[PDB]
Formats: sequence, C-alpha cells, structure tokens
Amino acid sequence: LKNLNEKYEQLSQYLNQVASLKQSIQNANNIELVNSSLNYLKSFTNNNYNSTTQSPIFNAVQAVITSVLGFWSLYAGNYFTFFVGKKVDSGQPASVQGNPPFKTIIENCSGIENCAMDQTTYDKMKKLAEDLQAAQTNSATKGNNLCALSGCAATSNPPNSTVSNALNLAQQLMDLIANTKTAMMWKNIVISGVSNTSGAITSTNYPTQYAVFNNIKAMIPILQQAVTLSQSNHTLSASLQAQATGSQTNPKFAKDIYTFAQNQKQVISYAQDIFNLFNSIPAEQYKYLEKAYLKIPNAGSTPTNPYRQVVNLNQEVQTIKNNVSYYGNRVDAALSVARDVYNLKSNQAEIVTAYNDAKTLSEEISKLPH
Repeated sequence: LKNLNEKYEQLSQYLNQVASLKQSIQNANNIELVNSSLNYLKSFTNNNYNSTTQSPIFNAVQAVITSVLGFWSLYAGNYFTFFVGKKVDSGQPASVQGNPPFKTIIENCSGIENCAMDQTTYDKMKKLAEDLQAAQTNSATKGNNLCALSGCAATSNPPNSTVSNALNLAQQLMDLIANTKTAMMWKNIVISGVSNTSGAITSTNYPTQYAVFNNIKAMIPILQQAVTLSQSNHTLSASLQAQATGSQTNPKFAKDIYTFAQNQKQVISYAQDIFNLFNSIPAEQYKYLEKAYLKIPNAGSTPTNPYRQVVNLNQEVQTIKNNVSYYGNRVDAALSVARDVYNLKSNQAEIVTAYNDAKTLSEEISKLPH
C-alpha cells in the first residue's frame, strides 16, 4: 500500500484518459458517424422550424398559450375573482360581462389585500386576452391560427399569427396582471367536482402569491428565448452539409457543427425548463387550470363558449416531456460527436501526453520494491 496504490490509481486514470481520447479521435475521423450525426441535427431543426405537428417548440408554445388563456379563464373569464368598478363599503359595478356582485368583496376579501380593479385596467386586460385568443384559434374555422416558427404562408383561410406575436401578447397580459395590485378571490371560482370537494382552493391573494401564476409567467420569456434560438439554428443549419471523406477537417465546419449541436441541446433544455415549470405547479392548482372551462358563474347568464382548449393542456404538456426524453438522448449523442470533431486537433496532441504519462508511470511501478 502507501503511495503504491496511488500510483496504480493514477496509471488507471491515465489509461482511461487515453482510451476516451482514442475513441473521440476515432469518432472525428468516422465520416459516416459525423454525417449521420449532422443528419439527425438538421432533421430535428427542419421539423422544429417548419412543422406545426412535429415541432417540440411549437408544441411547447401551444401548451404555454393554452395555459395563459386557462389562467385568464380562472382569474377573470365568465365570473371574475375580483370586482371591476369604483369602490366607494359601497361599490359601483362596471357593466362588464362576468363581473361578480360587490358583496363578493365583503364575503371573500377580508384581510389587507384590495380585491377591486379599475374598469380601464380591466379593459386593457380583456383586450389583450381577446387578442391572444384570436392569435391561437381562428374563430371562423375554429382551427389553429398559430404559424410554424418559419412564419405565415403567403395569402384557404391559413393561420395568420406568428408564435412571437402570441408570446408577446401573453407576456403583456401576465405582466399587466402581475403589476395590478388586485387580489384574486379563489372562492369565487365554482367548478363542480373540484371547488366543492376537499383540496378546493378558497384563499384570496395577489396572483404573484400563486405558483400556477408565477410558473406560467416564467415560461414565456424562456419560450421566447427558445424560439429565437430555434430560428438562429435553422440559419446555422443552412451553412452545414454532409462531408466528403476527409473534408470534415475544415475548421469552419468543425466549429459550426459544434455550435449547432450545443444550440440544439439548449433548445431541448429550454423545453425541459418549461415542462419542469408545469410539473412544479401544485396539483390542486393544476387541476383548476385543467378544468377552467367548467367554471360556472354564480349569477347572470351561464356562457356557452367557455375556453375549452384547456382540455388539450395535459396532452400538450406530456408531449413536451416525451419530446425532451426522446430528443434529449439523441442530441446528446450528436453533440458528443460534434465536440470530438471540434476537438480533434487538441485531442491528438493530448493523447500523446497521456500515453507517455502512462508508459512512464507503468515503468516506474515496474521497478518498485516488493
């Protein structure tokens, strides 16, 4: 023992270093493997950028928008969790569809927080909510109104909103809600089989005190970031092509395929961040969000056009989780080959040092006393 065992551990590390350097160098020299990996990278970017059925980021956008309109549906919708009008305790109600009676403030808003909202502020929110709803769904066709990340097609009634336009409207709406010092009264929300059972949420507080609100709000800038990165990467893809045997040397291709692969991993990673934000929402709040379309008002007409899209929410969220695990593995493997292509030179120099270290150490050990 003593410093002998340590020398053996050290020799062991050196030789593992040689083996992995060897593998990496061999990978960079493996034209078929390099092209195979590039083809996967490009094929993912092509779907991500151009498709509305096979794009993980597009699907993520669908989930986030649906959840923003789902939250709006809970918070306001057909029966608000706040009172819109002038709060003289005497309250003068604005004549807006969904406004609860003023006695609701007395019943459900004891405690410092204010639960009323100025009509002009509500108007701004309602307008943003309507714009976001139109961006998502074509009222005429009842079909999808969001374009692939590549943009809207020129001119049969096609989708006419970019995902950036929808994300921007969502961002403004959530920002406005966060900044408005009006508390939401969850007890105003009536959903059969949910608000009348245990676990029901009945508390009153500013939206920024609820994880469902905060988490959904945080998804937007992350998704905006992901969208930009998907578009940069589609651009980068255009400058990368399958290599001729021996031409994967070119420093430019080396550095580009590596950047390409890192970026595409970051895209997947942003999608994972969004999945995590959905999965961090307390179960009971998520249940309210999923069922928001069943919300019924406690007074006046019971609307026949609630926000039903929320029924697709959970499937869309699970799709993010499946996309992440499926493409996550594959991009890791592609990224690995790209890193080796990029490090080929550096590795060739490093393996000579590591091999010599091992040869030396092995020889020292060979001469050590027994």
